[PDB]
Amino acid sequence: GSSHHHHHHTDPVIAQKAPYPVTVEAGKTYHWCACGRSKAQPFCDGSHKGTGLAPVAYTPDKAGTAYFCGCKASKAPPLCDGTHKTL
Ligand code: FES
Ligand code: FES
Repeated sequence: GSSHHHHHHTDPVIAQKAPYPVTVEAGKTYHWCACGRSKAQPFCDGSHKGTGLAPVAYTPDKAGTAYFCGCKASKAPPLCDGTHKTL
C-alpha cells in the first residue's frame, strides 16, 4: 500500500529492511514468507493465518545463494530487488 497512515491487519509487515541470503538446493521448493510474520524468516511457518496473505513457492533450477526479500515489498517476490532501500 502506498498509503503511510495506517497498518491494516491484512498488510505485510517488514521482517527486516534487508535480504535473507540462503544457500539453496537445485530442484527443492522453498516457501517464502510474504507476510513478515514468520519466526523462521525468510520461510513461511504458518503465521500468515488471519491476514489473508500466503507464501510464495520458489524452486531454483540450480544450487546457489538466493537473496530472499526480508522487507516483503519486493516487486519481484520472493527475491530482493532493492525495494527495501526506499521503503
Ligand atoms: S508465515 Fe508469512 S507467508 Fe506464511
Ligand atoms: S529485502 Fe525486500 S526488496 Fe530487498
